[PDB]
Amino acid sequence: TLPPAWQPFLKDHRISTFKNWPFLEGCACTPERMAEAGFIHCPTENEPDLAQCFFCFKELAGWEPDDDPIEEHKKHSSGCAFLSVKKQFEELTLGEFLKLDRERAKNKIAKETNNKKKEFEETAKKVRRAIEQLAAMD
Amino acid sequence: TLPPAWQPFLKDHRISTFKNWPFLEGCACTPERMAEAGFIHCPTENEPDLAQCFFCFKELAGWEPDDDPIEEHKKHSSGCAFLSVKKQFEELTLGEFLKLDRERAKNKIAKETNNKKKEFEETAKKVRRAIEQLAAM
Ligand SMILES: [Zn+2]
Ligand SMILES: [Zn+2]
Repeated sequence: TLPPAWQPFLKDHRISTFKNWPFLEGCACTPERMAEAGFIHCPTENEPDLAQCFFCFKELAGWEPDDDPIEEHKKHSSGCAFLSVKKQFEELTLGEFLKLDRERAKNKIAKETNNKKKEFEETAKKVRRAIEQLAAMD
Repeated sequence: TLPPAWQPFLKDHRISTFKNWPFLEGCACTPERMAEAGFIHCPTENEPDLAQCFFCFKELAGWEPDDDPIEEHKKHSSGCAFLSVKKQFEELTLGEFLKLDRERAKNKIAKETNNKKKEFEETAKKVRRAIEQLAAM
């Protein structure tokens, strides 16, 4: 078997992350198809259909039965390298594989960074408003 | 950033295991050379030059400066699959790699087994002698 950190590169693992996925036989966005497109299922109490690309970290919910996950991935995250990987996992060279895993580690940092920015800016607006209000109480 | 279990497949890791190795520049069995041939350094108080193939688990000590580790590996463990791997690590496919790692896992078991056999036979010798000594009476 393989290290936990790398399991998501495996289609079978990705599929196994969907336990109560609602869209099964009859639907375009099945687990096989969500997984082939790179998604993991990471449902919340608030969004029980939330999926994430394991590679670029894009999150999507609001899935409908006729939705094609490849098309949707390609719409919301056109830059994602995974969409270029033509080869099956075992046909990859370790060099190719390690190269992918560095891009994924960069994409993860970028996601954490872009989050911290947003939270920072929300905080900064509160503090600015609070000080503005006090200068005004005048 | 690779899993501890798999590091020994990397030449630079293998070299790093040689800290107190006596045969350095000028010698045929340097760390670069020991490492290229598959060896890790696993010295004991009793055998400070003990080296082991990471892949087939063969152990060798009694190293001399003109010794070529590939030639020694071939001589004592001719069956070892690692001696066939012509490609650099990164040029391997994951399939090829996973295939190698299963063979290594089998080799390890076989060695644990060949150890347990030897310990068993040593214990049996002791018991035999003990019964012999008493029966002399
Ligand atoms: Zn993606
Ligand atoms: Zn060997």
